[PDB]
Order: sequence, then C-alpha cells, then structure tokens
Amino acid sequence: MLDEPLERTTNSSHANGAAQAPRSMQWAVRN
Amino acid sequence: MEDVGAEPGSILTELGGFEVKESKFRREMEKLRNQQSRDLSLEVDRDRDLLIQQTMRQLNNHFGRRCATTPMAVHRVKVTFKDEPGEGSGVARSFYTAIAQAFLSNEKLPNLECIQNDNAPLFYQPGKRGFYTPRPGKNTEARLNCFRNIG
Repeated sequence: MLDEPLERTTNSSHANGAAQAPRSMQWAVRN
Repeated sequence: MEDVGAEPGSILTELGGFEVKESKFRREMEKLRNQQSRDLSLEVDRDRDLLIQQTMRQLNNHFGRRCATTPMAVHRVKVTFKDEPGEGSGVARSFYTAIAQAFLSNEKLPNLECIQNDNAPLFYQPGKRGFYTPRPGKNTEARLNCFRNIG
C-alpha cells in the first residue's frame, strides 16, 4: 500500500502568518 | 493582518477581504449579544403548517405594543416543542432550519386568517434555483405582517 501517510487534522498552528493569502498568488509567498 | 492591521486607520483594513469584515462583525455581535437580558421563548412543532402559524403567532404576541420600541436585541433564543423537552442553541438551529424549509416550499401557505387583532407562496424563484424574492398580490396587511415576521 502506502507506507507514508498524510495527516488531515486541525490545530498545530505554530507561528502561522502567511497561509491565509488567496490561492492564485500563493506562488509568491513562502511559509 | 497580524501587525499592519493594528496600525490606526490602516488601508489594508479598508481594502481587506471577507476575513476582516467577518471578524469585525463577529466581534461587534459578541459585544451586542452579551448585553441583552430577555429572550424570545417561542413554542412550535416540527410540522409544516402548525410550525408556521405558531411561529407567527408567538412573534406577533411578543412584539405587541404601540409602534416599535426601538431596535431590540436578545442574548439567546429558546424554542419549545410539544412532547419534546429541550433547550439551547440546538433548538435555535433546528427552528431556523425547519422554519426556512417551511417558508421555502413551493406550496400554498397555511391559512393564517387570525393574525388580525391571498394565499400564494411568499417567496418564489424568478431566477436561478435557491434564490427568492417576495410575491405580493392584493397588498393586504396580513402578508405585510408576515413579511415583518420573516424579517
């Protein structure tokens, strides 16, 4: 199957300040 | 929005997306919600017709006086159902969904001829599905009162 799974949960948001930007321009934002 | 928004009169707040406006409205609705004493306390059922008539009757009885006594806000809205004890915001969600489904059906409205002291559905679909505008007929006061109630 798949040895490495992916996590789809909430919380665990430590110092997040740049992921709220609209999708179409996320090419121009890192972290 | 973490830092630049904190500056007084920032333009990013003026030209912000939906997030800023919804956050501000939620803050102000928390402010105005927790400063209200009285509630609604209406009694209805899960049917289509009796639910509508009880909602209208209770809302009319609650706000009955000489003209409107300023905009009134309530801390909570509680609803009571026959043969079903239960209170809380869950009853608020249930009542909202049930009354919206009752008023969104494309069927004749329940005959509420006792609202005092013709029957075409209030809302229809002149455009795409799921979007509604009032349907006025002979311009009777009962439908005006019912529109006030839905408002």
